[PDB]
Amino acid sequence: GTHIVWDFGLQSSVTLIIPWISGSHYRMFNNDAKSTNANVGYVTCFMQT
Amino acid sequence: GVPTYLLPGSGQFLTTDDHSSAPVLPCFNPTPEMHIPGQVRNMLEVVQVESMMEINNTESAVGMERLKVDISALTDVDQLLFNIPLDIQLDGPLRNTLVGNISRYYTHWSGSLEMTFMFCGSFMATGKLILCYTPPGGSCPTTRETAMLGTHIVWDFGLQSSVTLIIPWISGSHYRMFNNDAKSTNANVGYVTCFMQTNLIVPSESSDTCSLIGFIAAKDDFSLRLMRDSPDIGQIDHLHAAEAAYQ
Amino acid sequence: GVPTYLLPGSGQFLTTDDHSSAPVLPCFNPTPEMHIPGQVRNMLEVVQVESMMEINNTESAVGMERLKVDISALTDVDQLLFNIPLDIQLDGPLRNTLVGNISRYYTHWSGSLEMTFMFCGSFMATGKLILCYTPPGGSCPTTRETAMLGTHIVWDFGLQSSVTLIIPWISGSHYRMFNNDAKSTNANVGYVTCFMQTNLIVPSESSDTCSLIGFIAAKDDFSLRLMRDSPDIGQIDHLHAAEAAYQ
Amino acid sequence: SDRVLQLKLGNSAIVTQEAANYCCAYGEWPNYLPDHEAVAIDKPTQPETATDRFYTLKSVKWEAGSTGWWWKLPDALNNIGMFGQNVQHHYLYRSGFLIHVQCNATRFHQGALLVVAIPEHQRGAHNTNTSPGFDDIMKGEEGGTFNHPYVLDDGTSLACATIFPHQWINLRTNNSATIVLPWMNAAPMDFPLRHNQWTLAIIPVVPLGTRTMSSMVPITVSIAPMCCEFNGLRHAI
Amino acid sequence: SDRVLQLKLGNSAIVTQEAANYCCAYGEWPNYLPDHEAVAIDKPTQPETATDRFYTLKSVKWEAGSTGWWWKLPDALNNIGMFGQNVQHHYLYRSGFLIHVQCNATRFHQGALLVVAIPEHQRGAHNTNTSPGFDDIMKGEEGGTFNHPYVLDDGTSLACATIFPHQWINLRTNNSATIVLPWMNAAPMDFPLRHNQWTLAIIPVVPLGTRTMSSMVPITVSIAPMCCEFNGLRHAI
Amino acid sequence: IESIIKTATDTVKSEINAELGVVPSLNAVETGATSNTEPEEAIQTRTVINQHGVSETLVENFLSRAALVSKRSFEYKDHTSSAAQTDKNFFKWTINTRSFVQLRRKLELFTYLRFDAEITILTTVAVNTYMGLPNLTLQAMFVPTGALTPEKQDSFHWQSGSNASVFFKISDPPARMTIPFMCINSAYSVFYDGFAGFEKSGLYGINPADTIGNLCVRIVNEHQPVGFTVTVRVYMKPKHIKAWAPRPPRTLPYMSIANANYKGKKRAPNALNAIIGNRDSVKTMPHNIV
Amino acid sequence: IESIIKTATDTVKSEINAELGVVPSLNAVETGATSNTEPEEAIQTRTVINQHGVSETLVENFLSRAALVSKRSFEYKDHTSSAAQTDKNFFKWTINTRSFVQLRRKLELFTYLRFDAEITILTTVAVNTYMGLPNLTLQAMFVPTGALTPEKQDSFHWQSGSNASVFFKISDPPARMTIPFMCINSAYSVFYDGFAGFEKSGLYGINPADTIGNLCVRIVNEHQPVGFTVTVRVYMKPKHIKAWAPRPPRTLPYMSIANANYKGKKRAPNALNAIIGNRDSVKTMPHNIV
Amino acid sequence: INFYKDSYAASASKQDFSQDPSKFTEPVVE
Amino acid sequence: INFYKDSYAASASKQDFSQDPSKFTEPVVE
Repeated sequence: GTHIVWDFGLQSSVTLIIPWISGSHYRMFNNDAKSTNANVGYVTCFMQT
Repeated sequence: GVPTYLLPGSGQFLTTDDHSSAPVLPCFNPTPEMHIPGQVRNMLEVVQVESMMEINNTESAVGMERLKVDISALTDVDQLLFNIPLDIQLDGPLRNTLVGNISRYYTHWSGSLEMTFMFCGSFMATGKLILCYTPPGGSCPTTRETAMLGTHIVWDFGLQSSVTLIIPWISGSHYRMFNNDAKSTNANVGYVTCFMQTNLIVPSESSDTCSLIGFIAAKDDFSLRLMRDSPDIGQIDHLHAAEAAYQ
Repeated sequence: GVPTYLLPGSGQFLTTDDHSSAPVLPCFNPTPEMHIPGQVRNMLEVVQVESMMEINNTESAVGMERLKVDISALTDVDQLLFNIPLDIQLDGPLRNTLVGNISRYYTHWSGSLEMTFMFCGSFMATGKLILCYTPPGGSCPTTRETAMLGTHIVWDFGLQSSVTLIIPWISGSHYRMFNNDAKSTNANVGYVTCFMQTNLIVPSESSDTCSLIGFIAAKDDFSLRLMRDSPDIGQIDHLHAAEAAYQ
Repeated sequence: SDRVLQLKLGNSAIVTQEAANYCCAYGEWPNYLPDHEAVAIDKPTQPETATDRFYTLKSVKWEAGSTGWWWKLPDALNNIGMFGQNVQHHYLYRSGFLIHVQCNATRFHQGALLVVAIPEHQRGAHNTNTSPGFDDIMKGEEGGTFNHPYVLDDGTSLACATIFPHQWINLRTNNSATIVLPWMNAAPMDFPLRHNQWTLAIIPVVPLGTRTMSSMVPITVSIAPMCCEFNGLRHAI
Repeated sequence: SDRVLQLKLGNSAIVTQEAANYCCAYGEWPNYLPDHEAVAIDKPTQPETATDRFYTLKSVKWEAGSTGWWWKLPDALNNIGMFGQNVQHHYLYRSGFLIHVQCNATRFHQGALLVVAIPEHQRGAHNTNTSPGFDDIMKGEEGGTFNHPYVLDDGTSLACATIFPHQWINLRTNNSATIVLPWMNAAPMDFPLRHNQWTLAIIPVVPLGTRTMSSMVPITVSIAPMCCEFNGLRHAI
Repeated sequence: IESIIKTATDTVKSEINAELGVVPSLNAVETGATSNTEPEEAIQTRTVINQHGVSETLVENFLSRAALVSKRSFEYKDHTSSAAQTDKNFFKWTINTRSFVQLRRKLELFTYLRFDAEITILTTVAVNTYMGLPNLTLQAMFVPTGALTPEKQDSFHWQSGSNASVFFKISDPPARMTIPFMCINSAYSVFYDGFAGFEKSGLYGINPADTIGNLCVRIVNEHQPVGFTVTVRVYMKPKHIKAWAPRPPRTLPYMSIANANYKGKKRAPNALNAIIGNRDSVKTMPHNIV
Repeated sequence: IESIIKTATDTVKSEINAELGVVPSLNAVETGATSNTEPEEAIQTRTVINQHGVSETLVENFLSRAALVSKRSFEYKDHTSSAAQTDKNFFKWTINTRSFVQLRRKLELFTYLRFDAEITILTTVAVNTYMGLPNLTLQAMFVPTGALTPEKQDSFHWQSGSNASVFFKISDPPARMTIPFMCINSAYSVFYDGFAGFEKSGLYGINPADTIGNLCVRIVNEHQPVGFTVTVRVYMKPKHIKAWAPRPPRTLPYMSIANANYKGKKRAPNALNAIIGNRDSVKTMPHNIV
Repeated sequence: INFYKDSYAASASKQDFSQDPSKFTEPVVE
Repeated sequence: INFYKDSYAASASKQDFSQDPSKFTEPVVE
């Protein structure tokens, strides 16, 4: 999926843009977190090295 | 005089050399040219004419029964009818064709093919077939789900009793070789399979087993090169009455 | 007819003659040319690419250990580290290079060389080296006082971890020969020596022994002539499966 | 539009309604011999409507194990009408042919005929090295029957016989085939009693089959000579 | 200026800060196949952002007596993502590659990697005259390990391997290497399951060394296919 | 319509098609016409600029290969006690293209042929102990069909008043002659559906206008005290070739040179009732990838 | 940038340099680029007008040398009691450039090659007592790869309907043919990182598109009463050469022609773990002037 | 190279690139 | 001297003095 590889050096920051990838124009703040109108996806971090 | 020196290759007889030689009959007048119908100036004119495939190259198919495929009414769906191996070097259904005999005088080939199928049942016979071409890589597809994922044509038998499956030139190289390895990546063309799309449905007075005739030609993007002798003819002795040409 | 006469050299086969010969396949159409990356049209394009020297061509240097020189911290000043013999015909550090392998297909050579050295210690490792080139005549210089009197470069290890020692074309003749006499005045190029200008100074967590990698290319004033077979390859028997090309 | 066709030559006409687009052999149409290709210097007779007309032969019974039928031209017409009288009274001969083959059946029948016109169909015999005789070749109006039509009775192949001017009678599509033949010889005229320029071959590639009532299915051949010339008038042999 | 580099392909991006000027192989950049060099006549699929994106492989442990690592292309990617699904469903294939290799360590570490992309790296075996088999060559995603990297496992030489498109990861200078590869074949397209156009080789010319605390140093390989075409759609093998 | 074709034709790109009244993949085999369905109309294509030349399948190139037409070995010795059915230092050969089957099947792909034939003659010699190979002089005299041919090595027909002779040695390059187009018609009949005489007892299929001539070859030398075996190979190369009305190739083996008789092989391939070798079923694939 | 280079480049004079911010002798090996430090920037130079031409290192000149590719000796005699594994007056040879190592290492300096190959064939003969050397006629027939090759000296495959044959004698100059660029691709693969079949049991590194063909060579003569030993040497000269992607030269000796396997010599030079012969230390000079 | 006085003595004429496949592939009249 | 009808029959073409060493010596992008 959408990722960025970041080396720690002189700039100590990156940005992961989380794109608006949705079927609907809006997403609801409904109680069902597993709903198709509410669930945004996941962000994970791994060791690249 | 002119100072000369002979090169390597002097005095040899190459059988493909292109030189002028001595007239055995000086001041001979050949017969005036008459217009004769059907002049061939390139052998790719001959190769583009459709000719029958022996798809029924089995035992208990004797003579002309090899030139037709007998399809029948089936009681299961998605059923395989026949398949055609596409190796033109190798003795399969494509060998004794106009495209297959002229190509075995050559070693490399390129270009698209066409498979024409004529349905020779009755007027009352209805049905639908799917004629799939599969580019090479894996095995020949045995189910219809697997085979329709490649190049296909769906054909209903009606007022036009023929379709054409264009077999496209889908190759990595410009040419394909007529090498002995049929499973080579420079030689294997792929597979043609035919399935029931619906069913052969006849009434009680049509003959319940109907026939197809398969034809193959080459298209006009077809090309042959590297000429060799044909493996289709040969002798281990002199023919009859050949000694009488010396008597 | 034309009156002719044959010269001496008629009917011979020189292996370097440049004539036109008989086409074995008339009207053959070769495959269309495709753009392929990296075309070489002159072998001096290859010779100008830097490639690693085996400066560590000693015993107890096994395999890839021959492609690097291990320098350490020393307790005396002006100390010799390594030297490089510059004979390209002779099996020294310059033989298995791109400049060294293509030149052994030739007998005469001319032009400037370049020695690039990459320092492969840690970031914390500091030091200064002097890389001297000595034109021929006497022995190889063993002290730094003697060696810096010729062409040299002083190199500090910092943000750029590489220098180039240009080895200038300093010769009496236009070309130098790849003759067997390495001590000849037509063949001997001179010497390259490396010394400590200061010292390799590392902290307690850097590895106390650091490495160099030496590279050599040719410049664009480089030239090769008189072509011969390479002494780097040879056979005393037929290879394996060579009889199977006759079976 | 291409299924209906009236062919009118002389006092003979043929309407068909279930035809294919007809075949002109090698793209050529018949003509008379022009002056720049002529050889025989006497004035030829061009009897036209007396000879340029359809000649219908005896029909053949399309049966179960039929192998095929052949007629050699002009041998099949050398004794029929005023074409045969101009043949027997002259030494030389030149014409083309308009062959029309008829075979119909019901819509419950199946079968396919290859109707192919072969130039210079030199035949071979089977399992002997003696050449075919005069009576094996010069059958006449009745024509012959293929012995091994899979190799076209000459060692070649039926599969590649679509290189010749041909049509098909597929019984679900059409019931007639029409091939227009020009003059096909190395010489401009020819002696008609010892040489055949064309062989009409009709071959059962798909046999006749039905499950309705059994009728006789005939295959009828009408041949019209086109642009007949005759040179070398003498008596009749 | 040449040390910082963001490579953005598809939904994948890589920022680096301690890089070298990247290498375009033989001065060439990838492109699609033009019409005057095309062979296969069907319309190719160009899935672009679904396949033209970085694919990161499993990292390898840079250790004491490492000899080297190799991955063959496109074999290392034939089962990964939508590149591997377009590979398995098509007969033909054409793309270039953007290889990015990552290896960092502290400023007390030393070592040099030769990151070299070799065209048509036909391997050899050691001390036998039997050719290498299928499993010796087609490793896949894990790749292989050099047996004798001093002769590049083919009898040639590591010293002259800088004639190929290469970079270095010298641990005091940079921590990444980037090689852009075009299509490198004699044919315009190719069957991806039996032929490898490029081999990425990573070779310890100077071994890893430090006297600080022992950390695991990994070497990570991200490969982005560039300008993928696929011809010959069928089922999946 | 006739045009000039130097390369194979190019492919144009095509798109999604969905039109009523237009069905280009359906055809009519019954008309005798080959299908004109183009690959643009069956699949979606791309633009391919096809640069593949077509010059090697030209009928001039396809047929102008020097092919063996005659091979005759005769004992070159003193012929006094030799039988009268043998070749007493000379042979005669009616020139035909029927005896060797590679050129025969290749020329029988056409009904009519007009060509000039260049004739290369290759003489080779072997000792019939060994003491060396003589550099003999051979005479090949071209006699027209049916004319007087010599009956001896030293006959007075070899003087060649108007018959063209070539005198050549074994140590030379091979003798090469061009024989013109010598038919009394405008083309040679490769096949002749007829009888060549006005009676009903002539030969079928043999037109003597198709016959080039006789090739009478002798050794001009007298006999040495030892014998030698001399093999004379004659090679024919057609040139300036026009070809008309192509034919099915011969599938079965040739039996004779006088006719087109057939037997076929005992098993497939090229049997009488089976030209192609057999597979197990029509849904069996012979070289299936595993 | 591509330019035309006919001679080696000239040197310009330079002076004392002492500039901050400019360090041309320092470089970056890590980028993969070769150093661009010119000799004007490292020492003080003079003006040299360099007139040394570069035309002998052209890839056309470097490779267009006629090199031995085949060497085959066979006994030319009566072969009735000879074993079936021997060359009964003829041999077959799959044309390759792998068998002799001078041309092999030279052609394997490149990944891809497009060339026309001219083929010189040198036949030499020896008596197998002495009575003289015969002037034999040889036939070299070019058969494409995988096609039918002859099984006898007197087989009917030697008639060469469409296969190109050259007939040549021992007393002539050597026979010379030009074989075209015959690959189905745009270049020959000198190295092939792949398998040539769709199954997992094919040969590694052998692309049959790279293979030119077979070279079937017989003696057209019949056997003499004595035997002779005939050696046929085939020489290949590449011409009209384009070359792509150069490679490291092979250092270790070749083991086979089928693959790039390596063993190395037992000691340096050209051993597996030591390509260059050893010296005593890194500060030891091997040929030091005394 | 033809120094002979007869025209049939010349070499092979390999420049006849005129085709007409439609006399075999489309011999129908409409 | 080329009297053959095929272009590949000709002698060796030793006039290709175009070089481009920068595709091997400077393949970097900036």
